[PDB]
Amino acid sequence: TPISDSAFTRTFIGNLPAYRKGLSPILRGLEVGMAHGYFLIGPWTLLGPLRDSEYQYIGGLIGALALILVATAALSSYGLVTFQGEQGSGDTLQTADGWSQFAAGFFVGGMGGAFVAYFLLENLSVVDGIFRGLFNH
Amino acid sequence: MDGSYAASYLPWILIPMVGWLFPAVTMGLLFIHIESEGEG
Amino acid sequence: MALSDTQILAALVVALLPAFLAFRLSTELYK
Amino acid sequence: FGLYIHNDTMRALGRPQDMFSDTAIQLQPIFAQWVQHLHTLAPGATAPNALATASYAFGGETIAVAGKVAMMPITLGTADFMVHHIHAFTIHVTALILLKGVLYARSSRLVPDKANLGFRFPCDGPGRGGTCQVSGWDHVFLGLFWMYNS
Amino acid sequence: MTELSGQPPKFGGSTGGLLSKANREEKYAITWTSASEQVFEMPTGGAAIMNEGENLLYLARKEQCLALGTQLRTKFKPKIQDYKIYRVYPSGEVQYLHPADGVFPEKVNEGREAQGTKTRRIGQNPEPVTIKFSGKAPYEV
Amino acid sequence: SHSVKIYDTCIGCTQCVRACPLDVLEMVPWDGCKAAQIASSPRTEDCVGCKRCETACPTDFLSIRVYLGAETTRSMGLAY
Amino acid sequence: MATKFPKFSQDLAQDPTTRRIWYGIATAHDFETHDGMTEENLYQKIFASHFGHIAIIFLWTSGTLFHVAWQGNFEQWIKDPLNIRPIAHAIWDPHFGEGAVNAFTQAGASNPVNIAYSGVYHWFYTIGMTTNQELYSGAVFLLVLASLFLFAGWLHLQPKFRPSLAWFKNAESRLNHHLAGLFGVSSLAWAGHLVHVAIPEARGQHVGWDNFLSTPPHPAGLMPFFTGNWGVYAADPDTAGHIFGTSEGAGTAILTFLGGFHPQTESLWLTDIAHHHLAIAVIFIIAGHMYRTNWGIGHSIKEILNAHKGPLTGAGHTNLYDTINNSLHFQLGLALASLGVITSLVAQHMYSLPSYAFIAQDHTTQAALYTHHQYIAGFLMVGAFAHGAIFFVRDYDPVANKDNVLARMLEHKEALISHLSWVSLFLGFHTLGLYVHNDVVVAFGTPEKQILIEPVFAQWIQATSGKALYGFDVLLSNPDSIASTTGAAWLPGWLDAINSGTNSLFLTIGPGDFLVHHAIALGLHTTALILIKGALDARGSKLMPDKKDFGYSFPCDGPGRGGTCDISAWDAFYLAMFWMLNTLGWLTFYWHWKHLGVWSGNVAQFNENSTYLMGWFRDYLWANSAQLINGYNPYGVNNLSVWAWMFLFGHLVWATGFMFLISWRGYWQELIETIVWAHERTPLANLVRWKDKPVALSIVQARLVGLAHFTVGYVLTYAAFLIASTAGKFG
Ligand code: CLA
Ligand SMILES: CCCCCCCCCCCCCCCC(=O)OC[C@H](COP(=O)(O)OC[C@@H](O)CO)OC(=O)CCCCCCCCCCCCCCC
Ligand SMILES: CC1=C(/C=C/C(C)=C\C=C\C(C)=C/C=C/C=C(C)/C=C/C=C(C)/C=C/C2=C(C)C(=O)CCC2(C)C)C(C)(C)CCC1
Ligand SMILES: CC1=C(/C=C/C(C)=C/C=CC(/C)=C/C=C/C=C(C)/C=C/C=C(C)/C=C/C2=C(C)CCCC2(C)C)C(C)(C)CCC1
Ligand SMILES: CC1=C(C/C=C(\C)CCC[C@H](C)CCC[C@H](C)CCCC(C)C)C(=O)c2ccccc2C1=O
Ligand code: SF4
Ligand code: SF4
Ligand SMILES: [Ca+2]
Ligand SMILES: [Ca+2]
Repeated sequence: TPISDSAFTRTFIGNLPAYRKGLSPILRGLEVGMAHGYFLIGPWTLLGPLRDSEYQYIGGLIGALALILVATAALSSYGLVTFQGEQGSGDTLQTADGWSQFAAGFFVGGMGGAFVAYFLLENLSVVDGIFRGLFNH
Repeated sequence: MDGSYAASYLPWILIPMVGWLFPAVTMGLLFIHIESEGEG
Repeated sequence: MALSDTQILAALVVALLPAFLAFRLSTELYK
Repeated sequence: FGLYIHNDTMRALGRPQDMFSDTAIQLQPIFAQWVQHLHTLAPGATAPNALATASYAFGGETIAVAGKVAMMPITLGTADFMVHHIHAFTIHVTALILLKGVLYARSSRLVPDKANLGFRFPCDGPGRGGTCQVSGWDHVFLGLFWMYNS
Repeated sequence: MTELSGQPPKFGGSTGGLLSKANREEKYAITWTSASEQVFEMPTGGAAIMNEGENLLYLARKEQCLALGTQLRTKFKPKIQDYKIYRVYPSGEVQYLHPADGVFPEKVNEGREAQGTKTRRIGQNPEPVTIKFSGKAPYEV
Repeated sequence: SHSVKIYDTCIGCTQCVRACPLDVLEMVPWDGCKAAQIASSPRTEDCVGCKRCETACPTDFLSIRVYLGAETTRSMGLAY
Repeated sequence: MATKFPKFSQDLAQDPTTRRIWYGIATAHDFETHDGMTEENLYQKIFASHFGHIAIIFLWTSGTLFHVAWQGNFEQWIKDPLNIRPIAHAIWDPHFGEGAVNAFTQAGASNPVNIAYSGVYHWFYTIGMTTNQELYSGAVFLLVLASLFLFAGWLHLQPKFRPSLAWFKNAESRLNHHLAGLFGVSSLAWAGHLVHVAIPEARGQHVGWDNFLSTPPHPAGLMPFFTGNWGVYAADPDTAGHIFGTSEGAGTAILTFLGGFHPQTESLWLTDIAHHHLAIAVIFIIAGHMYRTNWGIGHSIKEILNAHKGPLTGAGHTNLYDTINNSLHFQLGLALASLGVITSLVAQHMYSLPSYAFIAQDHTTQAALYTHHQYIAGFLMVGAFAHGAIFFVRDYDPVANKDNVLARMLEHKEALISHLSWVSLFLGFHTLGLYVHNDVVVAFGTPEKQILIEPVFAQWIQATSGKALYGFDVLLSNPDSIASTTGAAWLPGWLDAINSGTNSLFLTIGPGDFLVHHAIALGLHTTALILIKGALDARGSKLMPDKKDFGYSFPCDGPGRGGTCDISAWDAFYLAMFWMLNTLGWLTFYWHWKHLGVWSGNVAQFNENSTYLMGWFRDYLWANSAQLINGYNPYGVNNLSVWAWMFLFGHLVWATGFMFLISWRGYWQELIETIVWAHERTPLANLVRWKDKPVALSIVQARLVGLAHFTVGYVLTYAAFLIASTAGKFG
């Protein structure tokens, strides 16, 4: 079927770590993390518990830093139970500590990306214009 | 006012703790016992 | 009168004992 | 359905500004209201010969006989959007059941010789972990409940 | 056993076949000769066309192979009784399964051992109070 | 794996083997019935426990018994 | 393939699927089925489990004390126990908003708090504990006792301290120690505590661990105990004008027997309770000297059993000693039965003869405790039957118990089950017919045709104890019976307590009580029928004469022979659970509605509507739900909001059980295989391989999970109704 295998899909299915050509277990989940906390901020941008307060761009950050932590355990703690130790012979995702480092994208990755995404939203740059009420001139 | 009882800084830690302690360890224990596996 | 503040802290230190003894009995029952 | 659970828990916690209502996080149905307005403006645009709308539920006047009303515009809001999605969900599950009843009456990874067993049969033994209610007859038996629930 | 000769049946592929575990853990294959080119139903779904002469098809588990075998001899006038079911290992180890001793397990045959045969009635099984605390069941003794 | 036994009440009619869908049961020559044969279960490793044998038994109560046991990948009928 | 879960059963470990987890949990405490488990290690592991469990119970009690002494308004409630609502524990939920915050700041507390409905304030103020420091000291003592028992278990698991198998199989000594010490000495020491602390505390006299060695509980010491005359302890009893906690209207008596109710607290008298414990302590100590030990004199149970034979029972009770002594399931089934009967008795006694001060006036606590104990006993009885089935499956020896009274039960089991079915039909038919007849007759505007049967046989028994509202003039209702002229000290109190139209002591009954009692009789007969056919036909039948070879709990036998679904002795327990829950629903509806009538002074409502079912469906379910469903509204949120949420929650869980109970496995196995294919073909997901091969829940697990969800949604929903509807009209 075209959706399963086509011209663009044949490469894109084979372009993210566990299918990507020659990607190290350090970057084992770059996208798998760069795409997490960035879209987890969406539902917390205009809908959260703290959507109508002064920290509209804070609850989402902390909730993402917690949910990524949950999805990291649900990744590594299982990885160890599907494969023992050392590495494998085919793919570096299916590897033991390789899967323990599959979190290296959740970790560091999201903790910095979801951080900067709202570090740009809480602020608004210092540039404005203010009237004058002195008369002393 | 939340804590009309003595030592109001305990119930806080106690509720989160049980929150991220007992079922976390419980779900992890079954996992760990699934880990031994057996490749033959 | 009501209950003191340090006695609530004395409660956790004493509760350390049943937790520890129950841990011992639990590990002894696993065999 | 999770929307209803969330609304019940919010109204139970005493948090009105966190609900999916017409006075909070609104879930307004834009498409249905738009087609209502389309059917309302029919006699003067896409139906010059038509004098009145097809139904007054889409929008228009309020016809009443004796002391009771006959039909009036049915304003659609959050409480209508949620129940429409509930209906869609229940119908989807019923279709899933009654469809797996036909796409697997012949065989399956569980039972490869199911076609021999016929249409109406209880199972194929407690083996394979449990082969209870695999026939198309059992699937219709299950789909009856979901049609009722929808 | 030595070689699995056979032509793959005419089939446009389906999602009911073997999977990743079925290739890595174990899969099953069945070899048979067809007197002509006809259509047969797939135990995984759909209808396929078996090639004339020796055929070969790989399936997930054994029951699928035996379900196809019980179909081959019953539906077609040139009945296929030479279908041979093999279990394939991840190391290429292929062993014979069905038929066992070249003859169908239905009719009797010389050269078979009595497995699971008991010399009693079911109403003659021992009482569970006599074997408790022992790793044996009333039927295992 | 499941346990399959065959008792001396068996008349050797091959019905339980004609109903078995995994080639678990066979027939060996015996000396108890007119047919001089008794059911056999050499390949218990392929027995899923669908009770198709017991359903196809003619004697007063079963002559072949299936006792479910430690389920494995093959006994669970796993195709995935 | 085997891994290490579980480590006690290789069969469950070798399972390579997800089932390996589930059966690894549901067989945790089934020690008899472990790998190579011997008969001695079994009993020893069970002994250590008993030690740990005693410790667990004491830790729970310690927490109950701690939260009352810490967050509860115990001292305030002592001041005004009839107007100040007790406090259970404080709330620490970071999810509250404004309505719940304004509501739960109740019961005098300055924070959102939960009211107490377990009736422990009344118990603690009736004991004599009047300050939080006494409760705190008791909590510390229990925290030490639990560690004592934990270390006892840990030390007895050691080989040097490991008790022998012959020690566990000692019946003639365990009884003589449990009766004379665990029952006799315990009751005697509790009576001593009641006399030395409770009675002085009731008279303003504080007696604690700092003065009890010097202050006597009576103006005359232990010498008047040695004096053959004992009337000096009857002395001047506490007058009818006595006031609790003060020396007003208080005398010097400690051991009385005047009976009746304390007119103020509407409860029992403390001196009477202490005297009762003293008498029964003497009785239990005497019982503790029956079976022989290391001094020759005494009984041997094995001889007494094997000596009671019969011309119509053959072997009588022969070899029953060696039978029961070796079957732990027999012992557990007897213990659960007796404990459930006495738990139902505790329930059926505390509501009409309350022993705690001012506990009769609080209606929610009293409505909760009774139903609590009744559900407890309703589980205990089903357990007593489920373990008897296991005795028949695993421990019944047909050669040891040959021709005795036990084997004859199996010889005529068809007749037993047949007559149980007959009596259940004879009940159900007519009870349902009369209820439907009353409904049909009331719906047609003709309420003058209801078949209202007068409960004569029970009202007459009430008359045999002093109830004069019916006027049978029999025994205690008749002033000329020789039972009244006995000079009994308890008669004047009992006669006054029984006939006052204010208490729950022998409530006036009518036709509605008669009909609900026959519905209760149906609920008992049918549940017992199911639990008895499951135990008798647990070894075999004509569908499966070899059921003994398949064990207790097994899925089935297959679709052959017509069908074998729900054929094990475990499935009969699974079926009878529903009947126990239905009977405990009927009983609790009865109790709650009649007590609403008694509390509101409107006994007429119950006595005139409980004869037709629409009265229950409307004047009880629909009528008393108004506040319940109004815990949280689009207008506000009150203190019932948590109960209004729990009601729907219980409904949700109860309805969730229906999925597991109606749809069966194969559908779900196919639906799971589809998802397995979906994952193993999804890019960026097949690389997420699973060690545990996911499988659908087994049939046994299916029925178990469905019954568990049913039971949770049955208990929680009715509790959220019973507490909410009670804490509104009277709380
Ligand atoms: C098997 C049927 C059955 C059962 C299980 C019960 C059970 C009960 N009845 Mg009851 N009763 C029955 C039949 C039954 N009754 C019949 C047929 C009548 C006459 C209509 C009554 C009249 C009756 C009265 C007046 C009272 C009870 C009461 C009670 C409760 C207290 C127990 C008791 O009174 O002693 C046991 C009851 C009996 C021994 C009745 C005899 C039942 C026999 C063994 C069955 C055969 C009956 C047969 C048709 C009689 C032939 C009649 C003849 C004229 C032809 C109890 C739960 C009391 C109550 O209401 O509790 C609050 C009460 O006051 N019953
Ligand atoms: C249940 C509510 C009220 C309903 C009506 C009561 C009937 C209940 C249904 C039971 C039918 C009895 C069938 C008898 C079956 C029968 O005929 O057995 C025959 C039996 C003859 O026994 P033997 O003379 O051989 O006795 C020798 C003994 O040593 C036994 O080995 O006669 C009796 O047992 C009579 C007593 C009945 C015992 C059974 C029930 C007893 C009721 C409870 C008694 C409590 C006494 C005080 C104990 C604390
Ligand atoms: C030398 C000796 C004598 C003098 C004895 C003296 C001077 C004192 C003796 C005291 C004795 C012998 C026993 C005292 C026992 C006290 C007990 C056993 C308390 C048990 C409490 C329990 C079990 C738990 C209570 C609970 C608590 C903590 C709560 O707060 C909630 C309620 C409940 C759960 C009930 C004499 C000459 C007289 C006789 C010969 C021996
Ligand atoms: C399964 C089984 C079993 C069984 C169990 C059970 C089921 C038990 C129970 C039981 C019960 C559940 C019982 C009950 C009962 C009843 C009774 C026991 C009664 C009575 C009576 C009396 C004696 C009374 C008297 C009197 C009166 C009338 C009133 C007033 C007072 C007086 C006292 C006078 C076992 C384990 C063994 C074994 C195996 C099998
Ligand atoms: C849904 C369903 C399934 C499928 C159910 C599955 C696959 C279980 C999925 C549930 C997951 C595991 C989440 C459950 C969450 C629980 C609350 C966790 C409890 C576990 C404890 C350790 C806490 C069956 O297998 C089945 C079998 C027979 C009759 C009816 C049914 C049935 O209705
Ligand atoms: S059907 Fe039963 S009795 Fe007949 S041959 Fe087969 S095993 Fe023997
Ligand atoms: S139980 Fe079923 S699979 Fe097993 S031998 Fe019998 S018929 Fe074959
Ligand atoms: Ca908000
Ligand atoms: Ca005191």
